[PDB]
Amino acid sequence: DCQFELSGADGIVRSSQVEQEEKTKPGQAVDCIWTIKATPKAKIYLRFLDYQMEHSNECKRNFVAVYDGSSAIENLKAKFCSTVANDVMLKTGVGVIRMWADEGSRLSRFRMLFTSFVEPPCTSSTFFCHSNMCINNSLVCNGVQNCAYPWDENHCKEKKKAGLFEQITKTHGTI
Amino acid sequence: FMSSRRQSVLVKSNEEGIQRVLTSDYAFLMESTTIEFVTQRNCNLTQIGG
Ligand SMILES: *[C@@H]1O[C@H](CO)[C@@H](O)[C@H](O)[C@H]1NC(C)=O
Ligand SMILES: *[C@@H]1O[C@H](CO)[C@@H](O)[C@H](O)[C@H]1NC(C)=O
Repeated sequence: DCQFELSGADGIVRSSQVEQEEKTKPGQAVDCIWTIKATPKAKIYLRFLDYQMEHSNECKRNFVAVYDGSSAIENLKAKFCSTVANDVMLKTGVGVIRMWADEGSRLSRFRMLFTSFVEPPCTSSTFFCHSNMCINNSLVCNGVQNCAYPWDENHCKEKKKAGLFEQITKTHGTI
Repeated sequence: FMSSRRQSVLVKSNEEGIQRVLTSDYAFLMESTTIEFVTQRNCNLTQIGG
């Protein structure tokens, strides 16, 4: 009975949330539901930070499925039980990510990153990555990729540029 | 490399390839009679290798 109802902007989906929040106990089969209800008028881009299965290449004892819209066997976007999970892009603003795991395949873990986005012509409060992204301007300099190639994370480091003024310290600024 | 990343690196036209060379760090694989046209109008771009 996990039902980790997540919402809003960029959040984190962790497989260890069932272990941190005592929904199941170690020593039994787990079956969670991660609903990812979007910001109003949006679409969801799942991307996989960590993804490691205890019994790789075997769907009968562990997998991760990315049911979009509502949970039904028809709209099954991707069912990952191999080594690599590719970053899917849902159509609605609602997805029903689950994980099945046998008692033996309990150590199987993943960690995702869902991101809300709209159509190409962005406005204020929205940053534009290409290929259909209107991620929030908070997601620029978030420290995480909320797009493709890290475009939201650039020109976001400013310290100092100098010569001998850079070393007025325990370097040769003392001598 | 490309089959793992078909939603990211495989662009839809030659114009989306040239813009991602400009706006990003990208090494678009275009046929050699289009490179001779683009790398003379734009002066930011070049033909890598033979
Ligand atoms: C999205 O919008 C604002 C920018 O106007 C951003 O600073 C904020 O963190 C986000 N708010 C919500 C509710 O997601
Ligand atoms: C090429 O890069 C230079 C350097 O910033 C820029 O000034 C110029 O506008 C660019 N485009 C050209 C030459 O078409």
